Amino acid sequence: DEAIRCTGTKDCYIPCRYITGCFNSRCINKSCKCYGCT
Repeated sequence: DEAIRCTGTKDCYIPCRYITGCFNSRCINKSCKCYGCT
């Protein structure tokens, strides 16, 4: 759709691990940001 957003930090892990696959992620302005793998 448009960007990726998150209900909160622990919700963001879902589309991060679904899209990016890797876990290391953060919510900013309700928007997910994955760094990639650790």
